[PDB]
Amino acid sequence: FVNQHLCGSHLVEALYLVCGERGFFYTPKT
Amino acid sequence: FVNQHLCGSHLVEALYLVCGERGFFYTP
Amino acid sequence: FVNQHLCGSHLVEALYLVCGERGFFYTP
Amino acid sequence: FVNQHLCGSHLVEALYLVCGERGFFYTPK
Amino acid sequence: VNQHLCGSHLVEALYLVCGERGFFYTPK
Amino acid sequence: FVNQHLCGSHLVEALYLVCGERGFFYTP
Amino acid sequence: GIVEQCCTSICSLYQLENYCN
Amino acid sequence: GIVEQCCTSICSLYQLENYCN
Amino acid sequence: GIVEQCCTSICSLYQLENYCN
Amino acid sequence: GIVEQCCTSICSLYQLENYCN
Amino acid sequence: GIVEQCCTSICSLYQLENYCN
Amino acid sequence: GIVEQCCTSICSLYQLENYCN
Ligand SMILES: [Cl-]
Ligand SMILES: [Cl-]
Ligand code: NA
Ligand code: NA
Ligand code: NA
Ligand code: NA
Ligand code: NA
Ligand code: NA
Ligand SMILES: [Zn+2]
Ligand SMILES: [Zn+2]
Repeated sequence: FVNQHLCGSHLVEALYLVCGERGFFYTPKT
Repeated sequence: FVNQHLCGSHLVEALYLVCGERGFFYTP
Repeated sequence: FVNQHLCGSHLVEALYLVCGERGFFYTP
Repeated sequence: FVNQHLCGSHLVEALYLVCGERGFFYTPK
Repeated sequence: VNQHLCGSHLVEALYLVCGERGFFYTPK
Repeated sequence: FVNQHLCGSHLVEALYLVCGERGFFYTP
Repeated sequence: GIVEQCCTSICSLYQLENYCN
Repeated sequence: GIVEQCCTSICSLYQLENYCN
Repeated sequence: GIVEQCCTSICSLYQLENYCN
Repeated sequence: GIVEQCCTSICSLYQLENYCN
Repeated sequence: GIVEQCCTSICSLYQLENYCN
Repeated sequence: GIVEQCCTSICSLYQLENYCN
């Protein structure tokens, strides 16, 4: 689903900013 | 290091696309 | 809703990455 | 540092906005 | 969520359009 | 300076996320 | 506001410019 | 998880933090 | 075109490369 | 201003929050 | 090209528009 | 790491894929 694909792009940017040096895991799997 | 901070933003975008359903870890 | 416009923004970013030195053409 | 590559990513976003229905070619080389 | 995703693209567009003028973003 | 220009684009995306319903003036 | 004005239908550059300081 | 939670409704930065490492 | 092909179902890297120069 | 502060060193979300309305 | 013209000094909308179809 | 590799010089799609989970 492209809507989820677009949402996920924004989620990973948000996680990048919020998590800082902690980092994060992401998968769009679902 | 602002340069790396900005680069990292683009890297995570690139990994998001390239990795697809595999996903990825990231840390700055 | 401006979904097509938003989709296009992400498509251009994807093409930029994927196409590299070849470049690309974007037509909505 | 990947500055030119990063610049180009923002350039194509800008072209996307300003060119509207006209579209555009992006040709780095 | 649709409006949230749209707003992200809106501020990017305002940044470019407005230049040194800067801008005011409020979802109000 | 284009480096500042690119930095600012990322700043306003981050402000968008952090400020939420408050919104923000961007006055570089 | 800008969301009501520019998220249902695309805003022109002139419309976007309304929000410049 | 994050997709079902944060793509169907807006997550706060606190909610997003839960997905950090 | 790319919008019809890629804005409902996700295009793979291979599909996207169809739109390169 | 924000450019002087945050383009020369990394600003956290807490530092950026100072610039909200 | 656009990179040489626009990656050290900021290009205006008018300058960018010259690269449109 | 990916920052050292891919922020100093540009990584190809293939090089980026090395960092997928
Ligand atoms: Cl950048
Ligand atoms: Cl979007
Ligand atoms: Na985008
Ligand atoms: Na929708
Ligand atoms: Na955008
Ligand atoms: Na105004
Ligand atoms: Na749709
Ligand atoms: Na200059
Ligand atoms: Zn988006
Ligand atoms: Zn950037």
